[PDB]
Amino acid sequence: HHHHHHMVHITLDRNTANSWLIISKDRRQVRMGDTHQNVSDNKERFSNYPMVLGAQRFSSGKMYWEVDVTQKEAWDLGVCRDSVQRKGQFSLSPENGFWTIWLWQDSYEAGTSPQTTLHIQVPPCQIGIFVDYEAGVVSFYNITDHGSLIYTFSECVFAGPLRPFFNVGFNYSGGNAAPLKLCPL
Ligand SMILES: O=C1CN(Cc2ccccc2)CC(=O)N1
Repeated sequence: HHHHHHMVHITLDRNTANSWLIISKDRRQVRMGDTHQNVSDNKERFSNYPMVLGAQRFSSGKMYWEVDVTQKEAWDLGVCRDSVQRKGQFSLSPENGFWTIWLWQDSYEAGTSPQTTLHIQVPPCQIGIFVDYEAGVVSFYNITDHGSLIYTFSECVFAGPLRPFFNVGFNYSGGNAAPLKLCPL
């Protein structure tokens, strides 16, 4: 791909984070904490899952960023509407305002409803995410495999401002403690 020149500097929004997440000082890394991280509750925080939003809101244009997923067993990545549900149980789907892919139990899937199997020969250590607002496109790229395409959501109905979306996943196994990191431009 040749989307690198639309690179944007993403930072994480503390206020949206599940209360167990630890966001680095530079707001570029996030990981699962051992316990509750001693923050007050608020209506923005994702309550049920280890999720956080980027601070940036996009309503036009083309945007690109990259995320490091090295040594994780489980995670979700993509974009979502600013108005997505924060509290309780929900599925990641375009009907609920999410355009995402994930790793879970040694398989990669796109967050369609129902979910779509992805075909990845080279497990990625870094993921590229491209959003074309006007075109209604969200695409995912395997940076470890020379930028190969993972998945394209087309005919997207964003229906609002978009925010970068992250889920570090649970760490029931003791093998998923590693952070998500926003990679430098
Ligand atoms: O990885 C974990 C975290 N988990 C707490 C938790 C629940 C809901 C949302 C965020 C955090 C408990 C557990 O058993 N392991």
